[PDB]
Amino acid sequence: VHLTPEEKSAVTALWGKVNVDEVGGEALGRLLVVYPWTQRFFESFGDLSTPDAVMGNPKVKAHGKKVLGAFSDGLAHLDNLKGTFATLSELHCDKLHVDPENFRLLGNVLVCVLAHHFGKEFTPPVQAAYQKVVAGVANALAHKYH
Amino acid sequence: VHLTPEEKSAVTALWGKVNVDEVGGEALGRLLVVYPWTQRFFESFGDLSTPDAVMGNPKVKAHGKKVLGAFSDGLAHLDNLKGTFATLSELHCDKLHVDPENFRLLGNVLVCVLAHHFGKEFTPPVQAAYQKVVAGVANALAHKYH
Amino acid sequence: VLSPADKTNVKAAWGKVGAHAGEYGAEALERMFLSFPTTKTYFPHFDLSHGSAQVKGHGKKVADALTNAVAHVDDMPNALSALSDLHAHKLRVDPVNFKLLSHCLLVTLAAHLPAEFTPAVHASLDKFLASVSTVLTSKYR
Amino acid sequence: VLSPADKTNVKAAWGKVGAHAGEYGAEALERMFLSFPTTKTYFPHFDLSHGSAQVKGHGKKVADALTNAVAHVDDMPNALSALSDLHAHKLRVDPVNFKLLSHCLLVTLAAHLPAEFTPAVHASLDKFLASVSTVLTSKYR
Ligand code: HEM
Ligand code: HEM
Ligand code: HEM
Ligand code: HEM
Repeated sequence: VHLTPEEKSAVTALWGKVNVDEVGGEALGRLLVVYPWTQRFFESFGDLSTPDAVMGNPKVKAHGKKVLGAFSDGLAHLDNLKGTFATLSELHCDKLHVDPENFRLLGNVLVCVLAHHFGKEFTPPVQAAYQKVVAGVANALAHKYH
Repeated sequence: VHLTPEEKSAVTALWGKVNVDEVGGEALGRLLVVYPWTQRFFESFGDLSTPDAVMGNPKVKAHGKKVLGAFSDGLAHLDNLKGTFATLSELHCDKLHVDPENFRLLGNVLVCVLAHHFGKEFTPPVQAAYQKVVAGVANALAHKYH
Repeated sequence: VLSPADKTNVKAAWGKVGAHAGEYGAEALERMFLSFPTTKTYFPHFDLSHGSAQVKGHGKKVADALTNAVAHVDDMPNALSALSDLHAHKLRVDPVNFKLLSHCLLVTLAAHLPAEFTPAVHASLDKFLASVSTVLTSKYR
Repeated sequence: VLSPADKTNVKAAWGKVGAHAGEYGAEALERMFLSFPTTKTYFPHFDLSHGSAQVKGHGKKVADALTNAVAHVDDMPNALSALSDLHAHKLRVDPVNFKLLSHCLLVTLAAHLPAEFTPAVHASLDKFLASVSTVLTSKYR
């Protein structure tokens, strides 16, 4: 993290308009649809075979809410982006063995979902800051492959 | 890094048989040949157009020696793998703008070159430790994209 | 691969992108240059600035080549050939950059087309671009 | 793409790998399972242990499918089809794993064939495997 004072603000002033409950699951839904190998990990979940049945999965919307949760814990605790996630990193790496590049895919689709919802106010320099937050959050979860 | 006592030894007991002067350049040579976009960065160098003219480039063998050098600085200073490379990271990231995944390619071909030279004594668990060192060295150079 | 129906989501999503394709291809350069600064290496002769006529002029080119992939999609290899020799022989673009531009491009379809941009179409557009990049890197392989 | 002469380095390098192909395909599984443990997820029904008859039996399969790519190389799509539905529909292997197995496979050609394994052939073999993986992931795209 660095987040120049003028990046920090564009990021902070987006999130407060974010309907976490219904964005977290637009993202986790899009993840299983665009990158289907991720479905392997969610077979505890139900019917994931056609894109409608995912975006309308009460589970997929439930779990996603936990996920915008930990982006919230990151988006404003950026000082140790590493330390807020230690346990989750322990959960994703040496428990579920999710390869680190999925961590980038998820943050990337999150950005597509941030763009999809906010349209023109997701201006390029306001994107450029989110690619920094996301890349950081993704370097943090992956800290236990070392 | 972790390097369990029994990994640490297989790694340390390979390197001392390593002819640094002529391995560093087998690797940097193989890099420009198998992954040619890297050539963009070495146009200060000379003829790189056919694979023979690279493996016999006095420059390509010279520069590679600096590179097995910084693996040597890593292979036995593993405690801060981050700190031995700060300046080099500053050199590769925000000076030459080399994308971080080339850092993995280079360590990967280094392993192909370690295997090529030592044959059967490059047993799988003795490889498995080098993929840890290399991945670490590659996480370290890239520390300034954050 | 690029199924009968992915071929349909792309011919449609680009269908309503129409008139704007050139503004969009340039918005997505601006996004790539901003977010992933390691790509600026290749355009030292551009003003990588917001108003820049060069990036705005190049948006037209990237958008022209995307169109000539949307139409001829059942045969990308032949159509995109000279761009798959320019990027791969002449320029030597690191193929990881193609992933990034594909991503900014999607963040641009998203930010301008919310109703089209259904999850299935996000998949199709991604599958489309993943094929454009595969074509663009095929001298490499 | 897979030029007239890359097609020649692979038909030759595999040529002298002959009798051993099955031992080698199994050595490279062992290497992948060891070095990149995140791949063990897919073989919970294997003894991912060194002597394991399953990994040794599977080495034969991976090596059989590589051969049936070396021969028919001018047409990977058609030949590898049912493995490009097994891995991509049935199994859902993360395509980043294909890069890793390709790498262990090269560390195995290297460790057993030093004189063949000239820098040009390292390139060819890599280009070959990059096409096998591209075929193996093509339902995905
Ligand atoms: C920014 C990236 C990610 C964040 C912040 C995140 C966050 C979380 C959180 C908060 C949980 C639940 C924590 C708890 O139960 O208390 C979780 C669980 C899980 N995540 Fe992620 N995740 C991320 C990426 C991924 C990716 C890429 C995958 C790959 C498919 C994944 C797969 C899973 C699975 C399978 C679980 C199941 C939890 C369980 O054991 O019940 N996650 N994640
Ligand atoms: C393990 C990974 C790597 C290590 C340890 C390494 C090490 C080095 C060292 C020691 C130097 C010279 C330091 C000095 O001049 O005092 C250097 C220079 C350089 N490296 Fe790397 N390198 C690595 C990966 C890469 C990669 C992947 C590229 C991409 C092509 C690259 C491109 C360069 C270039 C172009 C220079 C020129 C130095 C100059 O400005 O004169 N390096 N590297
Ligand atoms: C969707 C993928 C892409 C498409 C369709 C595309 C298309 C094009 C086209 C049509 C041209 C000019 C054609 C001509 O003048 O004959 C071009 C030029 C160029 N492209 Fe791309 N491109 C893509 C991705 C990239 C990426 C990722 C880079 C990253 C460096 C890149 C770097 C360049 C450069 C440096 C030029 C030349 C600029 C100049 O010297 O005028 N392209 N591209
Ligand atoms: C060079 C690339 C690869 C080739 C040529 C290859 C080939 C094969 C073949 C021929 C089979 C069995 C065919 C049959 O029984 O009909 C198979 C099965 C399988 N492959 Fe691969 N494979 C490759 C890479 C991978 C990778 C990277 C993974 C990573 C998870 C993987 C996971 C599997 C699994 C899980 C099975 C089934 C094992 C079982 O249930 O018996 N393969 N592969």
